[PDB]
Amino acid sequence: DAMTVLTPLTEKDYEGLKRVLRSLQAHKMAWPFLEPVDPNDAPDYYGVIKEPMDLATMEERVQRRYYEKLTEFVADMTKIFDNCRYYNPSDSPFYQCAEVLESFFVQKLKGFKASRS
Ligand SMILES: Cn1ncc(Nc2ccc(CN)cc2)c(Cl)c1=O
Ligand SMILES: [Ca+2]
Repeated sequence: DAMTVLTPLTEKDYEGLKRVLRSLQAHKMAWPFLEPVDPNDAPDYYGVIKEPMDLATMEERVQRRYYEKLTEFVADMTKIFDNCRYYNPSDSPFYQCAEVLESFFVQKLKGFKASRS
């Protein structure tokens, strides 16, 4: 909505962002996304995926107050899942993790936006 696009993230907001990030990191199906993709696990991953992203990179950015608006936090998180569904076929375990964990992220994001008032 309006707040998501326009309102700068505060320290109070960042407590909520850390909580969302921690809940995804704790999720059983987040295991493929905790750390940057290992090129030795994924042939030509870094020649195919132009903007890699992972939850540890996101954790560093949250710690550093990298994000000015919620939209940018959402865009990084969306990269994790969109990258995975582009690189992997739809029957891959990685792809299935992206489906589950994105739906979880959307639930938690909705709770974050509601409590932002
Ligand atoms: C193509 N590809 N390859 C790997 C991967 N995640 C991952 C993370 C940790 C381990 C254990 N080292 C193994 C796999 C993802 Cl998400 C992906 O899209
Ligand atoms: Ca995308």
